[PDB]
Amino acid sequence: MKIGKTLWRYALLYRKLLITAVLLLTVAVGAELTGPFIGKKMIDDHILGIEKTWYEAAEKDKNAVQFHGVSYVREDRLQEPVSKAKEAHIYQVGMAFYFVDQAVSFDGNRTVSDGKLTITNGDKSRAYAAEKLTKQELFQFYQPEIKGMVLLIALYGGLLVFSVFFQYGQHYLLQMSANRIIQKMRQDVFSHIQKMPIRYFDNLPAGKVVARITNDTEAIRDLYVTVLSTFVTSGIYMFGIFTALFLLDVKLAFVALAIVPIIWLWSVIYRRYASYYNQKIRSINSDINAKMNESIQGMTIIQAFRHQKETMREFEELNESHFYFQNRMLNLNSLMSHNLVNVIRNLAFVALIWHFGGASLNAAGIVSIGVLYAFVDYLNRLFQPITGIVNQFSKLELARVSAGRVFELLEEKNTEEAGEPAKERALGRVEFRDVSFAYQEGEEVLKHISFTAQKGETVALVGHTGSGKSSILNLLFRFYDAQKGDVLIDGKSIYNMSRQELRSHMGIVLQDPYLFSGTIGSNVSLDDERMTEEEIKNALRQVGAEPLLKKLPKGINEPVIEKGSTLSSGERQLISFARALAFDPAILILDQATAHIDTETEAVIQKALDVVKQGRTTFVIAHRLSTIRNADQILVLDKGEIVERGNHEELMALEGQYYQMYELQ
Amino acid sequence: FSVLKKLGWFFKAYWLRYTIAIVLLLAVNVIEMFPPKLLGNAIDDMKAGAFTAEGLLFYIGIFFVLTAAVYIMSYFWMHQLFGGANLMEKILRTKLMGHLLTMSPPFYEKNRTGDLMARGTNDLQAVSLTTGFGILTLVDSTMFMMTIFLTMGFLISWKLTFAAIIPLPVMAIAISLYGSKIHERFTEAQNAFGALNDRVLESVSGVRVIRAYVQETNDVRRFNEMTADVYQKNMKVAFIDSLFEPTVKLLVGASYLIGLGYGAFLVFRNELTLGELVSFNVYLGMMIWPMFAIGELINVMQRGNASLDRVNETLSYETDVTDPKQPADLKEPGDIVFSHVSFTYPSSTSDNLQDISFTVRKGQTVGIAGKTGSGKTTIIKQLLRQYPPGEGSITFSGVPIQQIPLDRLRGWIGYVPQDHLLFSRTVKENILYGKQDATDKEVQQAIAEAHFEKDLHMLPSGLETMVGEKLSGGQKQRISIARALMANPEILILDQSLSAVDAKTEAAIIKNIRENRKGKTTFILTHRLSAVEHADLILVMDGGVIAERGTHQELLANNGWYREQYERQ
Ligand SMILES: CCOc1ccc(-c2nc3ccc(-c4nc5ccc(N6CCN(C)CC6)cc5[nH]4)cc3[nH]2)cc1
Ligand SMILES: Nc1ncnc2c1ncn2[C@@H]1O[C@H](COP(=O)(O)OP(=O)(O)OP(=O)(O)O)[C@@H](O)[C@H]1O
Ligand SMILES: Nc1ncnc2c1ncn2[C@@H]1O[C@H](COP(=O)(O)OP(=O)(O)OP(=O)(O)O)[C@@H](O)[C@H]1O
Ligand SMILES: [Mg+2]
Repeated sequence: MKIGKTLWRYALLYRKLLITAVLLLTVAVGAELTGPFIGKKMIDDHILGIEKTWYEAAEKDKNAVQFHGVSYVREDRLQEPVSKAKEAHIYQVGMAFYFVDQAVSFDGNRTVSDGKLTITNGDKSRAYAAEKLTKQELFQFYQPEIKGMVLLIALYGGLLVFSVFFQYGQHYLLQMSANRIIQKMRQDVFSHIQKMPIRYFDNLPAGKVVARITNDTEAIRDLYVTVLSTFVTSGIYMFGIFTALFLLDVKLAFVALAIVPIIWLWSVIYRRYASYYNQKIRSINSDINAKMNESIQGMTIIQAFRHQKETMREFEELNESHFYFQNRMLNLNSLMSHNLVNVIRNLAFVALIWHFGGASLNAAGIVSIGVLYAFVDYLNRLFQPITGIVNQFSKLELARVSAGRVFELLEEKNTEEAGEPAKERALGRVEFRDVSFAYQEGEEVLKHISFTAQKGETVALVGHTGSGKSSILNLLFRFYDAQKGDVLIDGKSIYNMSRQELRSHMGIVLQDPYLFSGTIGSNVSLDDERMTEEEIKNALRQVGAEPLLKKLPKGINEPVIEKGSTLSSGERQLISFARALAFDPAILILDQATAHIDTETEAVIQKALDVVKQGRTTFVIAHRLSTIRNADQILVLDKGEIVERGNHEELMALEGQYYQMYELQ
Repeated sequence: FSVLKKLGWFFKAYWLRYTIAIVLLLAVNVIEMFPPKLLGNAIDDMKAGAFTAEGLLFYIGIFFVLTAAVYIMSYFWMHQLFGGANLMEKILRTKLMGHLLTMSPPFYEKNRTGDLMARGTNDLQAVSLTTGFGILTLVDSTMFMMTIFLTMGFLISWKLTFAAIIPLPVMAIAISLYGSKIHERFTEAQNAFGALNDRVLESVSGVRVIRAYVQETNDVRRFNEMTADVYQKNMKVAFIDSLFEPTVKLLVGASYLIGLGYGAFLVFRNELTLGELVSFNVYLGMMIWPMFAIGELINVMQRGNASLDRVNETLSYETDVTDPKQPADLKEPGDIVFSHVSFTYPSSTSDNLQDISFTVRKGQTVGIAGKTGSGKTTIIKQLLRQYPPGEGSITFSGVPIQQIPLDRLRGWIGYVPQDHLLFSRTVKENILYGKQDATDKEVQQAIAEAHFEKDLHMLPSGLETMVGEKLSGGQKQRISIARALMANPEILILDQSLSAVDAKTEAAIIKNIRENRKGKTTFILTHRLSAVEHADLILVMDGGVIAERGTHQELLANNGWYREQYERQ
């Protein structure tokens, strides 16, 4: 079993939502990332457009700017009514702009002393007459571009709102996909739990199974949210960023691409150290909580035996270790995480400065400050998800193991295939043919158990603890297979019918009457909804005092939300009896074992058994050997064997085990 | 926020480290405001004519210097601040445990275990976060943002700053609004998941009844309905949980667009420069974080206030129910005499004990009988100083117990409670609990005295096994008996400690203990009147009073009181 394979299999379901989310994310990323491209075109074509050559043209020409009395038009807006007729430039020296009304070939270090602009470039070029542009004249060289400025600003906002809508759509659809995948997984897990044999439940605490069904599914949901909202989202965001970087400038694009190894190595190291530190911290915190719990519980003997100093010393040892590892984790997060992000950011700034300074030194007119701005913005966007990515990558392990557990549950093979309710009454005749039941293996809890229960009810299985009385109950309901012999109902083998068919013939009452949260009527009916308001069967059980205390148990009273704690101990048994009677089972099995019978209430239980045992084939595992004085066929179980197959009177005449267990009571 | 007012002691104890952290935070903020301005200056020098290799080298070198300085100072101020956080957490754990150890049963009657565990596992986290993370968010939301705003206003421009900073406050307010309404929905969804877990626990624990009525189909229907409800709640959360990234993206891209377009217009008017425009963009990028920090600060500080209030209420204002006073000069108790003592539990109004009086000589053996709930164990609970002394006088040799130190009194009493109390330690450790590791040979002698060694043999000798995670009521009772015995107490109290072993076993144990403890007082509480037949003093407790007082022979002579008529029921 591979966790990744199963996760991908469950994700392939709902692939429409995943595909739609991916597409919406792609479109939103495209818009967001083309934003800064708009900014780099704004800076270059419009603000820095002044650096391009200017050619004199008539005032008739549009996009023409008057300098003193002569109109010029830029090389980009230039047309071919006049070839050159002029060649002017607007150079920059310090914070001032200088108009040069002459053709200039080279470029480089610009100096203006006496209105003679000189470009050195290691050549001294020539001294060109230059005129300061002041501020009004200079702005008049930007008015032509003000309209393109406004146009490009507007495009930015439209794409911004577009990306907003698509970001919301993709995030919501990813969340929907995660939640629906997890819902399907939970449905599968519970459906499987309905097919697991009772051995699995018996050999595994209920809380652990519940955590597997519910908690681990939430862990897998968090894993899906991480994979989608962090790894897929960031992967697409960075792929788009690198596409934009390459479209802007390839040379720096390669350098920026050279950080992905920096992310991989950082992620590996941080995972290595943070997983260890978190494991130690979590284990120590679990130990601390366990110590606090086992100290608050049982504190009376701690104080009475003057152990306070020693327990405090142990708790402080755990606390000091926890402090040590938390400080180690803080040290790792200080040497990595945001600090390293800022270090890499400053390194990126230095790389940009180096590259563009080398470009400007050659004086090839390739400064391209717009590319610099776009690279700054993109790289700044690229350093946002680094910390989240590394944290999630380190944290993946817990959800991975949770998924492993859930899929180990799902991939269980030893499951029961059934689901056929019975179509005819049992007729009440259950027989055993030398059944030999062994729980684990070899060791036998029942040895050649053989008995027949006619339609007459009240068969008693009574004996000292460890005699295998409750094992019969397990065999009857096919909770565990006999492994030998046979069990028959009305001459039909119990191992030749569906478990659901067999359990439709019989009803069960146990020592701890289960009181499912809800209404008393729903608890008596097991929220079946397939029966009407016939809970007067409850009244038939002689519950005439409890149902008038408040409201009405027939789907109108809801006191069972407390697990039956508030209701008297005998009343819970009197609800379970009502449930057993409502379903009208042919064979009633009654596993009763309570040393603290809670006298003054158990009487009603006997009364209840007189109303439910009649017209059935009842098995009573009750102790106390006094409620079965009318049993049609008593049975005494010793060492997993029916040693004295007799009656209340016949056994008394023959003395023996039953006589002893009756005289000693 | 009053949390920092309620934690004045912590900062007073640790003020040098927090002062270093705050100073280094301010310095890091100041020297981190430089790199963007150096980038802008580099751009301006690039555009301007004069830009030689000296400038490039100087920029690279200064950038490296600032990077190293920010790295080191960040490492160290995070070290100081978050080390203070961890120290606060450790100090709170220590203080809470030390307070619990000195508390008495009444405090736990008032305070449940779940709440106490929650305070020691969550409130400590919240307070520690406030001490470290609250202070970081307070400096970055109040110093970092103001510094970046003033730097933009002065170095770059004021019109551009004010225009470009309009959407960030809106983003912060919207983020806090989303935080509130996502927290509400999240609570809703968590409650729905808790309901799911409860239903699953019901369906799995009661699988036998579900299966026995072929109800495993209706069960799946309900489970699927509840999973569907959980799905609806999660989708409701995701509604507002998907409004964050769109909002921040919109209101940060709007801030970038305003900066870029307005800066371009200012450049047209010569009121700015390209380098300053790039610096402004970088400053906005680094200023977006202070907005989140404001809400994070408000949230963390409010949570810390609540947590610290709860912790202080259940840590300080609680007053120990029992205390020493004016230590006496009594080394070994001569006689224990009760004189018309009356005591009622703190959580009840019925007396439960009415003017009980009797004597116990040094070496005298006392047996207590009576029906369940007839103040049987209260008589010794009043002797353990677990509850307020009520009224009367319990004088050891003539001096009330209040004068005796709690340490000495607890030393005299070797207490075996009816309830089983054992810890997740090997049996050796459970028995050694009494003598706190003064010797190891005495273990064999003590276990032989309890006659439990035979049941010690058939268990594996894996450091006397493990207890607290697994095994037998009788074995637990005998382990407790040995633990109380080995301490060599001068008053040994057993409370129904032999209600699980057979009649022969308990008879042998009581015979052996009576033989061994000849000059020591022994209290026996047990419903089996046959287990105190040899006790030179016996009494029967009904309600608050004693039905009769006398030796076993006197009770035999009096009316039949559950002596032997119930043997073999
Ligand atoms: C005990 C817990 O301790 C903690 C201490 C700190 C943080 C913490 N949370 C953070 C969240 C965001 C940032 C942050 N710093 C930034 C600097 C710049 C930028 N940008 C935006 C993207 N590009 C375009 C420009 C620059 C984003 C930034 N985001 C830092 C953060 N630090 C969390 C827990
Ligand atoms: N699921 C199980 N797997 C293995 N052994 C089991 C299982 N359930 C019970 N046993 C054991 O099988 C034997 C049969 O005991 P059973 O369950 O019938 O209880 P009992 O002997 O009737 O009396 P009591 O319920 O009072 O203990 C005992 O050793 C019991 O501990
Ligand atoms: N937590 C409690 N709160 C209030 N009253 C209590 C509490 N525990 C015990 N009591 C009171 O104590 C009475 C009986 O005293 P106690 O339980 O000490 O002895 P007992 O029950 O007679 O004998 P044993 O305790 O050995 O079973 C109960 O009926 C009840 O009134
Ligand atoms: Mg049994």
